[PDB]
Amino acid sequence: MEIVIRTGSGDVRGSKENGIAVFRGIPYAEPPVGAHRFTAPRPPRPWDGVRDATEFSATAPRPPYPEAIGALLIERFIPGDDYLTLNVWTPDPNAVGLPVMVWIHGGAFTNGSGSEPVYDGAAFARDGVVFVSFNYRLGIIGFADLPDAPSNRGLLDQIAALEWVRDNIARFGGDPGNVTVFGESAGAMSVCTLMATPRARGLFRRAILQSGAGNMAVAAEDATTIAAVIAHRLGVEPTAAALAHVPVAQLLDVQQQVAQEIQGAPDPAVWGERIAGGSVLLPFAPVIDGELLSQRPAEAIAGGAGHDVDLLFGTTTDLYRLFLAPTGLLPFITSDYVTAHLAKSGLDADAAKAYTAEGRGEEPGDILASIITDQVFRIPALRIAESRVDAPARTFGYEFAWRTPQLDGILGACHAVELPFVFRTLDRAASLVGTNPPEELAETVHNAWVRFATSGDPGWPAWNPETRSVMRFDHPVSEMVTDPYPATRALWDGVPL
Ligand SMILES: O=C(OCCO)c1ccc(C(=O)OCCO)cc1
Repeated sequence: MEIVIRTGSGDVRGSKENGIAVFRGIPYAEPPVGAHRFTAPRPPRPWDGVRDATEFSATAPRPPYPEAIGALLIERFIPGDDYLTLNVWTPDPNAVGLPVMVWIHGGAFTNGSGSEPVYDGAAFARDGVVFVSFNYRLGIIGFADLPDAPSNRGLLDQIAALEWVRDNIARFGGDPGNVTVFGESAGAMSVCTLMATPRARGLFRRAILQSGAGNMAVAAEDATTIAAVIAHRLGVEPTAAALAHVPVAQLLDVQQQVAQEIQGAPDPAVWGERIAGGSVLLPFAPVIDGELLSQRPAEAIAGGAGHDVDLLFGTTTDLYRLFLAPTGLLPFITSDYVTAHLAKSGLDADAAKAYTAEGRGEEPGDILASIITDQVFRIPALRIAESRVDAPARTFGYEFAWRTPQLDGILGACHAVELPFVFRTLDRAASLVGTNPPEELAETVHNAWVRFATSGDPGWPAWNPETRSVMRFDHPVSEMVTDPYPATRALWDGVPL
């Protein structure tokens, strides 16, 4: 059972059970406590002897998901301060040059962890892939911009963990030259951010963007506003020097309140006109700080960032229904609301018709959901694929179309449902995908992910702007499709950002 591997910071003890060596809670950065909430991740103190790497470590401080989301997306909080840790699954640490997959969890930069059961790496290890997951700093601590703190610590954490992988994964049987980094949404947007970040150079050879693209950044001045509001509500200065002492429950509380206010209609008196106008999608997304992130990841990618990196990208067909549907309130959304929403992107009311004509929404709420799926995920994802037309690296796309049965099927192929199929952790995600999700689909998606990590090819035709081909994952039939939803797609050609 017990298996001991040398890391850069000293020896770790995992456990091999059934030809899988599992290491949990390998620290890649010192506990980011107090002032170190907001410092660059520090190499862990290089211990002598054997540190236990058998239990998942603490996870980053996060608020609960909203009641709606949270019933579907059941997080596993692990208390503690020492959460800048990573987990490795390998079939054999003595293996030569196994594909390494580094998982960057999503959760809108405020939630999630590497260690959520659904992100279990065993299924990747069983297929000859070294799997790495890890926690990175979230929310205020991870990403709120402060004048006296390096920006985007959660991003610096991701780099640190990817650098850990670079420096250590060979001792867990992995090829540091064959690292596929992958993430869901905020994790995928992170990947996009990393492609745009000098400090991530060469840290991954391939990327799987699962329902996340290069549009999730906060302008510096909006991050400054967010930090200021956070601070005013904490009765302290908008500085790391101040926030280093706020009890995390009060950080999270104010953080949570910022998240909801930005998710809703932000008061312009509180937030300024930009943020009230919607300049901020996610308020704790990486800040365009100028150094780590000189520009929005989409523009960097449009200019060739990550073009040397093989890309498997995709979205869930009904992604945003996760956020609009599970409270039973989709039917109350109105056409004029969709029209006003369309108008924010300079689209006329009748753009909604294209959604209806393409099976993407009978009622306004259905359309809004699809519109938002397009605006924040599918079109940004496609803009990345389009930017890579001349990239030396390969681009493959997918659409996760399997509709979850939960809540009478109201969710469709909503956000996150592809996670347990990717990880073959379907029995850990029944709150989201129900009790009897098709395991064949899990095998299919997972093997494609394994194939992509292994060779840069998921096993289906490459995505190009000619045919815009993607693997439409569903059950019983996952089959290639071409240029899915072209009319709604063509709606966004001139839409800013
Ligand atoms: O809709 C989103 O942002 C637009 C704001 O209006 C959104 C972004 C990221 C995530 C995420 O990281 O989900 C992964 C959960 O495992 C979820 C939702």
